[PDB]
Amino acid sequence: DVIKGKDFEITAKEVYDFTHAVGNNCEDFVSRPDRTMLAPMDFAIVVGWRAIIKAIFPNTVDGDLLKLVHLSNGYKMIPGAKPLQVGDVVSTTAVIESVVNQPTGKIVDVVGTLSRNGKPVMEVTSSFFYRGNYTDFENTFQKTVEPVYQMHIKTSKDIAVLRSKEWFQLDDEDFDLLNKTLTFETETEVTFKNANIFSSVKCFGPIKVELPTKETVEIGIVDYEAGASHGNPVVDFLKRNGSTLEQKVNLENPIPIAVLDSYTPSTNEPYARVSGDLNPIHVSRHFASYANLPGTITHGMFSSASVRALIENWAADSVSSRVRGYTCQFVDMVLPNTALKTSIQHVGMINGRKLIKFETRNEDDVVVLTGEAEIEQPVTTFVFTGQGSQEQGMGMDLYKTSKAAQDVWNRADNHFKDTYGFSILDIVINNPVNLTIHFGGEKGKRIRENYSAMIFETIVDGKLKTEKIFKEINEHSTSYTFRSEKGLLSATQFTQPALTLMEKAAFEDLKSKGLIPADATFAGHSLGEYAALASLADVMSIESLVEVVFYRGMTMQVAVPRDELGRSNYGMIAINPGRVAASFSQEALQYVVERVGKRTGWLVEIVNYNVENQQYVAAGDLRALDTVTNVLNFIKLQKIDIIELQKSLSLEEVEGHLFEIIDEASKKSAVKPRPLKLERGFACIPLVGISVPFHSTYLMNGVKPFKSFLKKNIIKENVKVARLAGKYIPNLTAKPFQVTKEYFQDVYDLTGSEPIKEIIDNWEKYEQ
Amino acid sequence: SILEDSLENNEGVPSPMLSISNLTQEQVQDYVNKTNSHLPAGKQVEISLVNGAKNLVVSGPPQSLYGLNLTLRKAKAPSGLDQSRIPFSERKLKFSNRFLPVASPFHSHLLVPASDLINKDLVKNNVSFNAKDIQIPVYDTFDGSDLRVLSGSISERIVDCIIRLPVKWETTTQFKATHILDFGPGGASGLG
Amino acid sequence: PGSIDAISQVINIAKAHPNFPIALQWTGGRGGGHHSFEDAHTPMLQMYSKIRRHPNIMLIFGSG
Amino acid sequence: MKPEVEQELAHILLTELLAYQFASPVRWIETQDVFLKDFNTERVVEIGPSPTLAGMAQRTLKNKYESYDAALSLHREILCYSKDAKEIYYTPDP
Repeated sequence: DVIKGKDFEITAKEVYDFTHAVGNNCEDFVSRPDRTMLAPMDFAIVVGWRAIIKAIFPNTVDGDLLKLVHLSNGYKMIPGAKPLQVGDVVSTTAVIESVVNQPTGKIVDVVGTLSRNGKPVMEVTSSFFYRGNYTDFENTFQKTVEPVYQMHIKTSKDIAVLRSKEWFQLDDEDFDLLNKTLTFETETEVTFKNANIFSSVKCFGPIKVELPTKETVEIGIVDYEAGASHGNPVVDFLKRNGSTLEQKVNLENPIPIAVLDSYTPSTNEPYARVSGDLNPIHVSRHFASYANLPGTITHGMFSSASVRALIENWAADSVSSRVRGYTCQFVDMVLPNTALKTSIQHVGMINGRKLIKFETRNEDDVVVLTGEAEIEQPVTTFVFTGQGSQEQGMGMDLYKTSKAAQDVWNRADNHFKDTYGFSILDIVINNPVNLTIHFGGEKGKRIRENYSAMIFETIVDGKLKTEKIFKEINEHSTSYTFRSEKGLLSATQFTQPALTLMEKAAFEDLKSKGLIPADATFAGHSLGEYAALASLADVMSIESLVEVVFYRGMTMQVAVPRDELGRSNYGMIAINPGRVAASFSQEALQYVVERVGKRTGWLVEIVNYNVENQQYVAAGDLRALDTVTNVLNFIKLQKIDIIELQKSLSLEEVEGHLFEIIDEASKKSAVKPRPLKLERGFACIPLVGISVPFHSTYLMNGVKPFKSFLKKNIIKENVKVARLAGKYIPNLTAKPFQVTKEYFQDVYDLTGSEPIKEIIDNWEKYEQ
Repeated sequence: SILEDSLENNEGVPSPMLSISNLTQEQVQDYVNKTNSHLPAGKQVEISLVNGAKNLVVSGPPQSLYGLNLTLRKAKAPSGLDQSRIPFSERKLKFSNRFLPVASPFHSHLLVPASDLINKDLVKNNVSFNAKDIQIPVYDTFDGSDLRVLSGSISERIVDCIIRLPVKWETTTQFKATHILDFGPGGASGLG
Repeated sequence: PGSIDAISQVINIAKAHPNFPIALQWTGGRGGGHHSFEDAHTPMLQMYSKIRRHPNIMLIFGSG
Repeated sequence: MKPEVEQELAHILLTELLAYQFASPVRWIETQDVFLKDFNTERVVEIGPSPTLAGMAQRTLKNKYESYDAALSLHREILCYSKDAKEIYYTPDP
């Protein structure tokens, strides 16, 4: 039966007493002006002690309490739960998990669950030992949480064998197990009746299938039950016929953190008073002596909180918040006034937390304590790179070493081969000058239709001007050919997949080594925002990604009128307001570009706002770019402080003042040949390559064909809100994703979209 | 982490009282005003001792004093820079700064709370100082004045003079004399 | 002397023979001909006390 | 708000942001300021071929966070997957 504890308000002073009892001088627990006092995760034991200890008392668990022994105790914080505070009221619930008779004695495993305001806050684990010879078997039982077993249903007999077992029980028997991956999250509940023979064996858990998103969905149940068993058949099966997913991942080499000197208290009364452990063994010599102990043993719990403090200080840099898991094995006993070198290393990772192992030895060099702790990484933010820096062979090394990498690339490379007839791995591995697709046999023709259905839609005044992206591919084409004098790896339709892929692969290796923090925030730069969304939120399959990203590139290549030699009427310029003048601000570059915009009736807009007062990028009409680049050159050699002329003169005054400067430079570029060649400036650099004015208002007509393409590839069911909310920084908005009336409006304001406008307008769709 | 860094940068072991040498009182107060800009009331640092000309002592929480320490670390210059071939005016500030040996933030807002409590305690024991009884001038730490010419409690003054108010050491050593005798702690490292 | 270290050198030549007159002609950076990157007041303001504990040093300000 | 409802909404918001990102400009300066100052990131990690967005966030720190960082005693660490493998994977030399 569950043991209910008592409600417990954490007084400011109960904390003072406890911290000082175990010797934890962390500032998070000391009353400071303009901060609420925090309570040590150690304090959980003070709250739950009575609920927990009660568990070893019943008559069915007959033990000699004077020979009782503490084996271990740990605290686990349930994710999302903030630490204990001075204000909090805490309900405690102690369930006794496993009570088993062993050769040497009786073992009782207890579990506490400290809840606060309805929600559970942290779990406390204690296991105690009554030494002796027990036959109590009728009052013995064991629950264990089996590891997750992964199983790769590859063949047809595989699926047959699984259907053969009566415990394999899925919802729709018609489910196509062929070629899926199953996981088995199992709990096995056992009751003993004899020395080795089980009385009963239950084994239950959900069966799940991997999605393309790599999410896992419930498919059915494991449901086993047996009396007079001898072993667990289900687990044995899964052991031999599967692999065991362990969530811990070692580092390459343990990394030493520190070796610290500790000391046990002069008397034990101080700890006993704060903790409620009035066990005479620790305080009264005649009881200690009656139980045949070396003396008045120090509270094993003290050493727990004492050592923990060391881990807290040196491993978490005294950020109480960071330690979310700690556990402790009481190897041997310690007398008061013993010295304790305890050492701490960084051993591995788990789910973004640092796995930390420690070992405490005494003066006689005997191990007394050993446990581990999980500690949060520093606030992490991931930024995903956009185009421009792609190199041949990029991230191909990682393809050779990491399994995560191979799966990402290979899934993609396959999709590309089978639907467009090229290998993205090849393009990346050896930058090919040219590349022809061949629309060969029945599969050749399948491929070419996927080329033939490439559409670029263009909503122009209500009208939808759609064109084939691949003009030439038709029912009589035998092949198409992509071209590039340099190498196709630097042609965006391939560049984008290559980048997205390299990144998504690299991130999934990091994820596999358990290195990704849970609450990490992420953002991507133009292209990288798809890689970012894919990597952290699994918003789309690996194939859906390379697809979207590949079309995004074909789309860009076609949205601009082109020459015979396929030349562009547009381009991008990378500006540095710093180089023009130390005076030349951001409002100054904005102002200047907006005037040369309105004046010449051409097209210039600021496209990239990258680094304040340092890195900007403008796109648009090549002629307008040649004006701004020259207008700028002038203002520099002229030393024109526009912040100063704005004070001394009027709006219309300085307006006209540069309207004149503009008009003398604008004449010069209009009179230049067909596709003007942008040249360098004092603060202007031409972005060689770019030909589309993207991230301007220019691409406003090519939105709604892509807005359908995206909707056909980013399914509702793969958008898990919490993965994005507060962590995802878009590019349109520069503010963290929130699904609020507030946010929705800002988007409309920056874009004007029907789907949005209705939603803002009738937000009270609240109730289902 | 802080202790680590503060150590490999030849500064002290972070404490509640930092001492900055070869900076104007104005200069020092400038950097502190900057540092304090970014902190909440309860974490702010102030000048505690104006021990002398370009010798000062800032005081507050150790961590926020460490922050001041960083903002300073960039403004200074390597001691053996040899700016002997640089024209005087054009040279860079060379100056010393180190944490002092003390467990508490004396002469700071951190202690104001204990002011009234100490006095209430001083009364509950025999202690008080009547100006009648003091036989020779006892120069006020802030005023430079005599403590005898005092409307209120002399006890209460020297309490608030140690706990909350700065020490304008040169102005409190206004007097003229042939000889000063140092009975205070620390041989030649001491106040004398 | 023209440097703070240079002055300190002279002070040492001074202890050398305490009974011998040494004219420490402290020049500045604002003098004629040969030069110095040194200020005319700082060095003197800074060395004065030590210069003055040697009776054989005849302190002479020059330059400007 | 109902969970399924939140999804449905949050979904279309996400797709909107991505569609129109095409036209609107890239507010990276504002973005960097969100995670640099609002979040106070100590480990900003760049996942890309070379360290471009990194030196971007580095300049930004010198240009604006000069003082903020100092006072608030926050050590920031800027890492590129490209060049800073050791520091990301926690695998050093001796």
